[PDB]
Amino acid sequence: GAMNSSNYAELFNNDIKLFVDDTNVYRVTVHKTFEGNVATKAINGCIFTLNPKTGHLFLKIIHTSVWAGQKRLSQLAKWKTAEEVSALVRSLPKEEQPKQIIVTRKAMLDPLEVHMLDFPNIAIRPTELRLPFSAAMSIDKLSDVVMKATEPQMVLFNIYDDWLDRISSYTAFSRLTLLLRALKTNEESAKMILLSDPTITIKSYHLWPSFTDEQWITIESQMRDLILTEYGRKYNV
Amino acid sequence: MNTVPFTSAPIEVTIGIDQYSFNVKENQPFHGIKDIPIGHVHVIHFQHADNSSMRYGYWFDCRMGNFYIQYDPKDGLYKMMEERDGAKFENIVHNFKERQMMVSYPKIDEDDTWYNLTEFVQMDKIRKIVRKDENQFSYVDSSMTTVQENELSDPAHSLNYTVINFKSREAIRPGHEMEDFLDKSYYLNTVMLQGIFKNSSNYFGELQFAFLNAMFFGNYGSSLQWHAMIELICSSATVPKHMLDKLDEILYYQIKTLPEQYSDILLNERVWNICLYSSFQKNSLHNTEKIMENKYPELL
Ligand SMILES: CC(=O)N1CCc2ccccc2[C@@H]1CC(=O)O
Repeated sequence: GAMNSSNYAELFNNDIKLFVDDTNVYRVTVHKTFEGNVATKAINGCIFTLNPKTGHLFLKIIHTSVWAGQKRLSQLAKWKTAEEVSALVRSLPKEEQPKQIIVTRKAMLDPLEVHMLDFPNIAIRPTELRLPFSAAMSIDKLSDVVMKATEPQMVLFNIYDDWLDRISSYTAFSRLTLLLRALKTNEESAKMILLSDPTITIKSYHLWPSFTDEQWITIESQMRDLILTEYGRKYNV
Repeated sequence: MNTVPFTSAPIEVTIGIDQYSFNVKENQPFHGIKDIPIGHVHVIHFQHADNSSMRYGYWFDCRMGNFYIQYDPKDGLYKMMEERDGAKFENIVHNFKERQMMVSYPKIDEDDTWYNLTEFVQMDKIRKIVRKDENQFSYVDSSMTTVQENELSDPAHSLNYTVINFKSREAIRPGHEMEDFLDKSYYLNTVMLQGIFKNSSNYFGELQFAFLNAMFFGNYGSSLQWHAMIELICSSATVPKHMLDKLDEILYYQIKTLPEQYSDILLNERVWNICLYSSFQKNSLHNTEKIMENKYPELL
């Protein structure tokens, strides 16, 4: 069935599960041609596949060569996503394979089910959570590795850095979604909040700054304020 | 012309014979149906007046034997039986007529409808979908589930239609996932036509049998199978041309025969909008499209 806020804590139990977000797979810039027309140019994209309990992110970079000579690219992108996720699962040992894959967009259900026919015990499900994983490319180090790629490439990250040493998976996922929601809502101001103090650094091997416990509380408040401020601006409240 | 005598009619019932129907009152003097255009196939079906739950009936071919109906007061239904003593049967059917207590199969000479609906239906294939080898006729009712449905609980009482599942390994070649899901031609031509049904005649026969079980008994699994077999053809970009042109005729007569007030339950909006307006074969069903629009425009 579909995932929602009733069975929300289930996300952090011991059944391995993976979120799959396909919104950054096919990416284009829209520009004007010489005859005056408008043309698209693809840029590298990525599949965002995230185990929410451990933070592990399987970032499959989708290089623009995938699209060459192909038609109906927004349709193809869903099937290419499904092909790559299936391949990822197949590459894994059985005890590391996911029992469930949750797709953030319902259009991914049939492509993924078809590609996963060899795994009839892996449940493929939509979600009613509005998750902000489309803003993954607002994370500088993710955007940089995607744009620099010259061929298809899989990159592994822990999107929680070392947070699980100090907080629970539930709490880490809430912090992640708050940060990404803020980045999606006002990217430049969210980045200001995070990079405001040059004395707090991002480790070479991390994605986010090395905040103390109390600094994270402050940062989270500031991100909640940014989101609420933007809501009021948008709806005149 | 063959005859299906009835021993009696102890309970009030609506009796269908092929596309026709009539009513019999409780304990009315009624001794069956005469003047039946022998064909290759017939169906006789029942819906009891005092309980319209369970419609049920029997598919039969008059050329396979002499059949009659007798009410069973223990199981509470009209049962088909075969009379193996031919001299006895001839004695009855020449007399019951001679008493005039039978209804005449009312065939208009212009009406070709029953054969247009059952052209490809054959008893030998019916008896493989409905497994009961001790009888030459086959019982179907409103409640019987299909083998496919069972896979998602008595195998003796199942409808063994060919399983069609668009999201199955049988339907999708590894390495051709998108191709075969978006164009079901492989599954139609290699798997179903060449592999399982062997020819289009057997395919159309099961499609026609499923339609008729859905319409005459309100059998839900038969309706699913009918729609699945239509959608498989329509969703294939490559279909022999003889098959497409014949499909249009088959579906036209099915739509023409459907009760007008049964549309909310016998026609799947998604399948029909897809087949008539979106699918590879949208422009290949001209006559079916025309009857559907002018008879059921609300579904589309
Ligand atoms: C499915 C999933 O998230 N895996 C399994 C495969 C894998 C491979 C390399 C690094 C991390 C992982 C993680 C670790 C884990 O969650 O148990």
